[PDB]
Amino acid sequence: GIVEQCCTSICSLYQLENYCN
Amino acid sequence: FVNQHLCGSHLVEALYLVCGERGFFYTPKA
Repeated sequence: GIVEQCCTSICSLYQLENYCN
Repeated sequence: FVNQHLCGSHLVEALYLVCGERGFFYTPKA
């Protein structure tokens, strides 16, 4: 999930937007 | 500012800025 993708590795806008409602 | 390691309150704050009035969900174990 988001921690593995953005914390443990480097995140992207593409991925952050996956978590907006 | 979103292309780096974002953990804890730093991640939550990025989601707040990016998602704006849509809001978001933060699920650190899913």
